[PDB]
Amino acid sequence: QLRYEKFFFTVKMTVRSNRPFRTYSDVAAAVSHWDHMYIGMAGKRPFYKILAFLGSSNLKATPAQPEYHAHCEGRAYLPHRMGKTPPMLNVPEHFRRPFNIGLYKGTVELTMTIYDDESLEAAPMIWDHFNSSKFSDFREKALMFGLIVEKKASGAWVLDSVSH
Repeated sequence: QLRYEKFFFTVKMTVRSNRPFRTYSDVAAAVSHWDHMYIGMAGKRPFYKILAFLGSSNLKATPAQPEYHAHCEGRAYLPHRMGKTPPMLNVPEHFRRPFNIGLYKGTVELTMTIYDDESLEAAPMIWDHFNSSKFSDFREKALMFGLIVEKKASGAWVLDSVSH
């Protein structure tokens, strides 16, 4: 049941916090609120989770109240075992929710797009966009977003399933 979904993706993220996050763990805890009362395309949720995770890894504090931004775009393959994925249309969805994780509270705003790519031309593995994927603990970080990843034979991470 192992598959490789090829897709185009765009993720625009803005995180607003009362104070600067001290660790990536804080950033992940906040960004993972993006799909609280989720009403987006069910079939796309696993992928959006990945994109939110990716965006969170590339958030940068706006030059010179703290605000963070990330914008990531491209094509990639995703190895997973969630079964055949329903067709994915190029229809942008928006997710704007609040978060309160202790010392930090604010909001996360994500506009994402993901739709099937048939280009059949060389496309990198989504995981390769994650610098943190080169370590075994990438597992723990992915789980912060409700993602269960595992590395099969010959390395390479595979999205086994969503935790919920």
